[PDB]
Amino acid sequence: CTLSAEDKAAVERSKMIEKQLQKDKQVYRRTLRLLLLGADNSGKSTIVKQMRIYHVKTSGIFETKFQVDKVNFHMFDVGAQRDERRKWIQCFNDVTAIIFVVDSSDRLQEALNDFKSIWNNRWLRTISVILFLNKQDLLAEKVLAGKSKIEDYFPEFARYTTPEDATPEPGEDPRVTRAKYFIRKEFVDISTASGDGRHICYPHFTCSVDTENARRIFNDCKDIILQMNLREYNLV
Amino acid sequence: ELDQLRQEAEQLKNQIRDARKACADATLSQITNNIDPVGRIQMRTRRTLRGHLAKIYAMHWGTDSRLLVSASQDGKLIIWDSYTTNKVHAIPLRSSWVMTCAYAPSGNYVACGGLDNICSIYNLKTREGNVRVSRELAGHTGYLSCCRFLDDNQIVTSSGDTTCALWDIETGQQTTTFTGHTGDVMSLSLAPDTRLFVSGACDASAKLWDVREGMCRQTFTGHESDINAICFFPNGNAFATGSDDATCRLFDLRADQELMTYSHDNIICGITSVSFSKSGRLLLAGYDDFNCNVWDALKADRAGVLAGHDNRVSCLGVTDDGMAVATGSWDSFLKIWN
Amino acid sequence: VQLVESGGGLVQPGGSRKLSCSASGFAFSSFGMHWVRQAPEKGLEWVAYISSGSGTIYYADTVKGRFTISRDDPKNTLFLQMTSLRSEDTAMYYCVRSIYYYGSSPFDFWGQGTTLTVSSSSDIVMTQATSSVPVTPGESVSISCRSSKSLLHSNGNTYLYWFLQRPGQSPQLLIYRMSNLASGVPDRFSGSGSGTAFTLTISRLEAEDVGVYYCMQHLEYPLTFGAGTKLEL
Amino acid sequence: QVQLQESGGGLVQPGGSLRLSCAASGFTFSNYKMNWVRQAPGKGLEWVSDISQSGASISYTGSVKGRFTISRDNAKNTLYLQMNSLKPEDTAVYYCARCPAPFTRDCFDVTSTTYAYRGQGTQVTVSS
Amino acid sequence: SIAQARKLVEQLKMEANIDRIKVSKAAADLMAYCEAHAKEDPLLTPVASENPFRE
Amino acid sequence: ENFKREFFPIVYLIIFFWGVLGNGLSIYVFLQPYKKSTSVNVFMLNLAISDLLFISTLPFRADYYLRGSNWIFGDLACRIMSYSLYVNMYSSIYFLTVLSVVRFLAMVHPFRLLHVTSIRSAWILCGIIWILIMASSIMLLDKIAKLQTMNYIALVVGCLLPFFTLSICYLLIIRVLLKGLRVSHRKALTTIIITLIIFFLCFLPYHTLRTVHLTTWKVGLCKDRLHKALVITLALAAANACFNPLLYYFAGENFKDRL
Ligand SMILES: CCCCCCCCCCCCCCCCCCCC(=O)N[C@@H](CO)[C@H](O)CCCCCCCCCCCCCCC
Repeated sequence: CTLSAEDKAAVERSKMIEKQLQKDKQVYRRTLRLLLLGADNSGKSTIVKQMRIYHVKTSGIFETKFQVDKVNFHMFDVGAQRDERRKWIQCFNDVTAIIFVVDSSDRLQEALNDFKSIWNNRWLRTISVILFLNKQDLLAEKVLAGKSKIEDYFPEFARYTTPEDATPEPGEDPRVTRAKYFIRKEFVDISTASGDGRHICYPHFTCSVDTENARRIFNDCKDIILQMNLREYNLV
Repeated sequence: ELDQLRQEAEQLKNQIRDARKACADATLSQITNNIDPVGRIQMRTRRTLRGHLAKIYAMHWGTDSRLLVSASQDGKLIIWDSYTTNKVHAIPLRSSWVMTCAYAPSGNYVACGGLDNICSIYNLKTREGNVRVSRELAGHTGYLSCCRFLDDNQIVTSSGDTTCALWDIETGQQTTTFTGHTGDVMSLSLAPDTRLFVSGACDASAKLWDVREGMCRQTFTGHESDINAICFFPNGNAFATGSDDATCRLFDLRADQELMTYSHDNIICGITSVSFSKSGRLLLAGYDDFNCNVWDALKADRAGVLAGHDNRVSCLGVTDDGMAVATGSWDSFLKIWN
Repeated sequence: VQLVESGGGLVQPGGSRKLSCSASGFAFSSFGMHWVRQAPEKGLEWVAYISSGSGTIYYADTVKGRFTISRDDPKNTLFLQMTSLRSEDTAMYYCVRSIYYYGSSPFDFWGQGTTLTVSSSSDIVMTQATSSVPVTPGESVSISCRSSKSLLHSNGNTYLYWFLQRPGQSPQLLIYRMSNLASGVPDRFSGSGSGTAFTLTISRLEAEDVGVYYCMQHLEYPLTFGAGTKLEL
Repeated sequence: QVQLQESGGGLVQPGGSLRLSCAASGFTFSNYKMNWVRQAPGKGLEWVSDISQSGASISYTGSVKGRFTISRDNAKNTLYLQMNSLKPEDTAVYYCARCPAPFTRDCFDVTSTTYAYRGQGTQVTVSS
Repeated sequence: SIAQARKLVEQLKMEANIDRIKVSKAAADLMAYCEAHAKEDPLLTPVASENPFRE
Repeated sequence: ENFKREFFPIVYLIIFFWGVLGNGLSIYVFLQPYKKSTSVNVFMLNLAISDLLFISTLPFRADYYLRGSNWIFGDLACRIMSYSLYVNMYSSIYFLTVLSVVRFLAMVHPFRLLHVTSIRSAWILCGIIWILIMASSIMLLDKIAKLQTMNYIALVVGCLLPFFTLSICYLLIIRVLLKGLRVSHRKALTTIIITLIIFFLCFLPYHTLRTVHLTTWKVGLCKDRLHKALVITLALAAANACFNPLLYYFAGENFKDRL
């Protein structure tokens, strides 16, 4: 009409590009992106190795691709970045289900405070953390077969008196279960303190040889998707 | 013991402050106290370059005031026609975590960079049809915040290593490294004559850099929190800092100190991007609570608001012609205003 | 960028011929793709067209519904048929690409196009000046051509391309949309226009600046050409 | 410039009472949910207290619970940490910290090796 | 920690010996500049017809 | 038969007021870009426009009823309002059913992206629904025209079959919500229960009572109690154009955030 022969061929080229973009969107919408945080003490490498076996010198960010039930997960282990993180953390506001990892048997208050910060960060709200408490077994030998007591670094562990545990793994001596639940409960309290409904925090007791971590994210992770759907379908 | 060094350093600082104090014979409000206000600015999204999947960090006009490159967190550089909505090119990036993007002033190249610490140089106007990489610039040990083209030959990157760098594309290696900052540098802005530039970091203090040898020429220190965006005033003798403490501020190089702060009580979100238009009587500041603001840079009163974005605004760039401002934003929509 | 076709030869006025193309040097499935022919001792003609990702297929007014320009990206060929060819369209063919985005330059590179031989309209025309103008090196040639229709769309740009021909190798683009030089072309070629009557200004006429300066417009789709001014040494 | 001098630190006996003042300047004091963090010899930085914007909320690390009190009087642009019931295990240098981002309820990497909103430092010692 | 606090210090005497003009000599610069390019800047003076972003 | 109903004027005007307010607001808030206009936006918009076109006609029947024999004023426009009372009232049912299926898909099969494909797919489904329904009920335009067979087609295909869709659909959604509990699940479960009950109580009695009047009443004899039940139930059925704007996009933060 008011546009030339090249303008017609150019809008043809642009529409061709839209077609490629929508193919890409078909790819990109059906994939789930997990940002994997954690400290150098955490089994952060071991979680990645486990789910990699399930599936470049100064690289800023690594990533592992893996799938569970015909669903492609795309987990970004942040690489050689600096100690501060308040600015590159904002690049994962659209990811699904940050995986957070701590070392139970440990200096743990630093992990506590960091997860407390991750909970309350703008752009990190609406993202439901997944907890992986590593060194669970190492915690078993640090409590039942050891000296150092959680009473210091945590005075309100003597006066804890474990709640009615559903069914802890029966190999666990009651002291181990009490401490193990104490850690989970400290994390959960600050999870429930500020994140009203749209955060969730999914705790889990994970180890170096716990082969269910891939599935453990699918489940939880699938349940985060369901919460998002309930809200954005006006159904909630 | 060794405290003599620290004491005399703090004394150099205590004298720098008073040297700066002895210069402000009037405030920039006062010299513009008598000037005509700009009015009220209303801008409507003439085009809406939709087509990005995930959020948008990066957006640089080509130097023809018509071509537009935008970087998205799904890993696309889409080069738009921006008069039509046509998509001139679409580059599949490698590291989908791009934070910056560029467009060589000739137009033959785009460089994207990102969080992979690598500044990638994609090549448009090849004698062949499609875009493909020219060089990959890998010497930074932390994510790239910004990247600018000196020409077809030199590119300047701002990284998270508290360092800015200068590169030679074909040699694919640094010429110079700028290493003063203490927090990670978040935005970069070449000078209008490209002889020097300024880097705004996460130290609450931006610094002018002379890119011929690599010495920090001067150091302004006025912001309360870390600085998110810089942009040279078109004369080259000033620049704008929009920090995460919800303030914009204007510094000028020769007076070596803060001049005027663009503030207002309601804003509790920080800045993400700033830009002057062409004449520097208008300072577009991109905000974080889902909508930009437009600032009369001289008299500092807000004049004009942009509010068309669902999510926060992450990139904002006027044209060299000054007849458009694109505002990419975490809602994944570019918007050309007029 | 080497464009090599096949077929071509002795063709009966009723024999089906498969003038396929082949092009293995470029981003084939990105480019608009015309065809052009030169009547042997005459000017050269527009033929079938196909755009990138075949959606717009315009045609000439001598082939229009005759022998079906086609495509095959995975093999990077422009497949063709043809059968009748009424003994007067007999000419030597070419293969041309043209990318159409903002700022793109169309018709940047042309091919060779085997030269099959026969065994026996409100369009535009490129009106040209005196066709010989024999000139020796050093002078500023300003050979011109005029258009039937006003070539200035509301875009703001004047649609005229500019080519040579040589005793031998294929034709080639000098300037595109009448102002802008090509890739592998010296700066001495230039273009100055008005919209309806316009020309190119040459400066140095070296041993490889000898040829015939054809012309073509891209505002409608007759894709017209001129007779071709033939410069002599 | 963001600046944080502080006072305090001495030879207080293992069980003594020492109060650590902290003077802020250059930034509006009240909007920044500051901290208390410390570097003991042979180890890395750790964290102690989390006094909020207004003084409303207080947190602690376990080892210093029931022992330290945190006040931040915005009138003086000052932050405080007075110490009771010292043992000769918390004998570190004290670094008076701050949030990156105002109007916010989380601190990122206040225990950073290279954070830029700290004090110069106050050292405390015991046992003599 | 000398190899670095030393660095920060001579950087400061680099900052110190710069003859700074009183801000009034930036008043002329900035304000007169903005006046200079005020008529041309098409985000301040509407271009309602002359511009290619209409309709 | 009796037809002497003094409740239709007041009730019809009240339904008109609430429906026009709700659906006009819904349309005015469904036409903005707002952050990646989803595949399931066209279904809500279609429900809104179907309800709005439905209720645009209701004041005309009110004007009919106030003056008894009144839409003789229509002067042969009576076979278009009669259509619009039914062509889109049933259309709202099918858009509601489609929206239910999209929700079901979402919850119960979130890792199978089938509630997508926007702005083609969605509409073309809208387009198919509208013309499909259109044809079907056009066998009305060419007192009453005696065809019981028309009623039966609009009974099994009109409400019975779509009812068995969202009933199973929402039931399978519910079973998931049963096995974070409190806020999300309690609120969503209550919303589903309310939606299902309001759908059941509005239409299902209306159609069975319609379908019994038909045969029993104006082919033989009837009882006025049945007439009262029919008229009040029809009044409730018309009222669904006010509940549907409320139920589906009141408690939804996904929508209530747009405002
Ligand atoms: C002013 C009101 C009266 C006063 C107030 C109200 C009533 C008060 C008086 C008493 C009751 C009224 C009189 C008796 C009742 C009406 C006379 C019977 C007439 C009758 O029965 N019905 C109409 C209604 O349109 C017709 O049968 C339905 C037509 C079909 C359209 C939808 C079918 C879907 C088709 C396609 C499907 C899916 C598509 C493909 C996917 C697979």
